[PDB]
Amino acid sequence: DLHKAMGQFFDAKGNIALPPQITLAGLSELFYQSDVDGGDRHCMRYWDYSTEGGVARDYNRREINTRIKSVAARLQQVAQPGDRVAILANNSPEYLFGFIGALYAGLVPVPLYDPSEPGHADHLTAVMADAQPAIVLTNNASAAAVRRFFSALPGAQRPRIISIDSLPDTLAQSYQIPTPSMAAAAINPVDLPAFLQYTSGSTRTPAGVVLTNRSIVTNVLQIFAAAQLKTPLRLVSWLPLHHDMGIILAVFITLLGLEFEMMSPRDFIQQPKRWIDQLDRREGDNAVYAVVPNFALELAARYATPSEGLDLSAVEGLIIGSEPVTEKAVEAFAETFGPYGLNRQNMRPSYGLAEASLLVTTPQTPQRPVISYFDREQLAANRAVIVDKGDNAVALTGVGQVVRPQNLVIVDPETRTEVADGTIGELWAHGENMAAGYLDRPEDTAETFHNTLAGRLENSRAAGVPEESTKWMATGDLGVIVDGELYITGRLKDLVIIAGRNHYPQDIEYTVDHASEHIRPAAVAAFAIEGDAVEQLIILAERDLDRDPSGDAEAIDAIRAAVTEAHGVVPADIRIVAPDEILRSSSGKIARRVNKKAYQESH
Ligand SMILES: Nc1ncnc2c1ncn2[C@@H]1O[C@H](COP(=O)(O)OP(=O)(O)NP(=O)(O)O)[C@@H](O)[C@H]1O
Ligand SMILES: CCCCCCCCCCCCCC(=O)O
Ligand SMILES: [Mg+2]
Repeated sequence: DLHKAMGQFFDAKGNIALPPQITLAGLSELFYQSDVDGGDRHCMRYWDYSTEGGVARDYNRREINTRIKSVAARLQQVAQPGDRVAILANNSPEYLFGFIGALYAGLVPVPLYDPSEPGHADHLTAVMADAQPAIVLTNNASAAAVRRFFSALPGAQRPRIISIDSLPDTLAQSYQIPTPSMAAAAINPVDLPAFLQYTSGSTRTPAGVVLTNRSIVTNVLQIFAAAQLKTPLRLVSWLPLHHDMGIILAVFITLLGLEFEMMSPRDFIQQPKRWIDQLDRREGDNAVYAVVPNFALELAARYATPSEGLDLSAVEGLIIGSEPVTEKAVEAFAETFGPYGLNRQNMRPSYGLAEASLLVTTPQTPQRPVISYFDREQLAANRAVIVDKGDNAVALTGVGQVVRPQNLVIVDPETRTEVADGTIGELWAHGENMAAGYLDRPEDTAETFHNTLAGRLENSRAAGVPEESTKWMATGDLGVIVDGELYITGRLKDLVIIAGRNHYPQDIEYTVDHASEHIRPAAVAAFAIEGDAVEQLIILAERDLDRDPSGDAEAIDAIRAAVTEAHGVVPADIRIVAPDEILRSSSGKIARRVNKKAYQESH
């Protein structure tokens, strides 16, 4: 019984109490051992699309557990609890067996990517120099790429490379449960590092978010209690496992023994119908869940055209997040798939970040998905005033409520004081899901994780937190709470501020998209760069798939006029490029800061 199992850690007041000895792996094994009679239950289906039709690999409860313990036992022949180990593989069952197997051995995994995928050499080099793992877990498909990545080092300095699907299951029988130290010094197991999450999309040197057993276990409990899950369920995901959103979701589902169906982002992008087909109702189905970034809604709405017989009525939650969720994308999806059983009320925009482990807010009322319209001028002055659709209005999507126990406060970053609901500020979070810091980065850790709330409102969203706490996490994200609902406006650092007015890229990007059918839907990056004595607005946009460069001139003129009229700024530059030329993350989403850097290095 899952719901009781997860409730054992809550108290009457809704507070979480974790025993000092609990770890992520200990929780996983506790649930597995309680799942008497569950060993033969189907738990994971992996789609290999080396061929176009694809071949499924299936694993039941027992097989997953055995693979995990085989990995752990092998690690215990060559390493100690606390050692770091990089995971360098494509999305695959081995990726998960390696990550969780490291946890079982008390090692600290570092989820990374297949190094043969382009665009990671600098990143991987920096991560390896930062975390310095002596061991790499990989699979047979990726092992050559891994061996080559390290071929410029002295052989004696290369990490040991372990290919998980070369390990026999006879290893599992020698796995040993790590025992806690008795010392004096001793950090409790629950407070030890669980894994290191290096995020992507930034041009700066990678920083390792240190997630502890406490961090993750707390967020797993917060997620479970807030998501109002219908069990049993299956979760469909193609998210990259080296992304915060991908790996925690897969681990959440695996630790609870629920059903998980996985492919790689490239499989979705090349044939989005594969994803819609996976959400289609199957005979055994009870509840189906999915988690995607915003752009995927537009891609599927256009390119996963539905057939007679498609039945999406089993989809109980379509979580959308990791980037601004747009009205345009939500409605295109709802309109395309609503006639085939997709309940619009089950679209659930949500917000989080690695520094909070995974999830900060998600809809916890029936009022979702929320779309609200705000006066653009007031918004540019940090005030949210609800207006009627389509009269100088900015459409923003509600991402729900904080997942307790946890506080979410809107804070003036200049004065570090709470602001009233309806006032735009920086989101600050407080709770035991927060990460411990950035690995070996004391000042960056202090800036992001060790903030003090200098002042609060009479009715404070910080209620329950000691007034002197120095543990507020400043997200770097701007937003506002209106009528109890959180809205994300943009990243603080990437605000477009021109002549004393704040402009939000997502707002500008809608104007650009809407300004001409020459532009590929949702394929716009708007950002500011420093000019002579002011900030310049730069706009990059791909022309749609069927369009010729001869239409660029017209689209540019139309984009310029539309943006000037709606926002009162004449773009300094409007560049139109070919489809897929705008740089994107491994998940497929536009990587704005990476594009901005590339533009500056071309001037
Ligand atoms: N629903 C959302 N709406 C708008 N933005 C979101 C949403 N969900 C996540 N984000 C943004 O994604 C961020 C969290 O992404 P994360 O996976 O932690 O790495 P990252 O911030 O993109 N890269 P880095 O600069 O290295 O930290 C938040 O801080 C938001 O900026
Ligand atoms: C069974 C599925 C329910 C799980 C819902 C929690 C997932 C929410 C994802 C939030 C994404 C933002 C994280 C990020 O961008 O780093
Ligand atoms: Mg960040």
